Amino acid sequence: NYNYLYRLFRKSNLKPFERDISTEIYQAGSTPCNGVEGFNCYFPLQSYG
Amino acid sequence: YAWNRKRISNCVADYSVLYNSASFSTFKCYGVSPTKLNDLCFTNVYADS
Repeated sequence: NYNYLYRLFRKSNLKPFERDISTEIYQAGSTPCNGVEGFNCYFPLQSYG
Repeated sequence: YAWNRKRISNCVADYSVLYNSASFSTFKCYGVSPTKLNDLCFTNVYADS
């Protein structure tokens, strides 16, 4: 059952009782991540094993 | 079987070049993060090849 997800990267720690549903690709560096990929660009959502 | 171990001291263990360098593709820090590595100090680093 991999339907359970979780967020691994964020700009900053979310405040208490905050729901985040953003799906934008996460960039590790300062350079922009145009398109669907980029330098060190990875999807911030990973399934549960 | 004879992997080296070089203790590093009396010299700044700069890591900006690693971030600046585009040759590296995979870089994961499971104990720390580059963002807080700026104000985080390590007693000594061993270069094992």
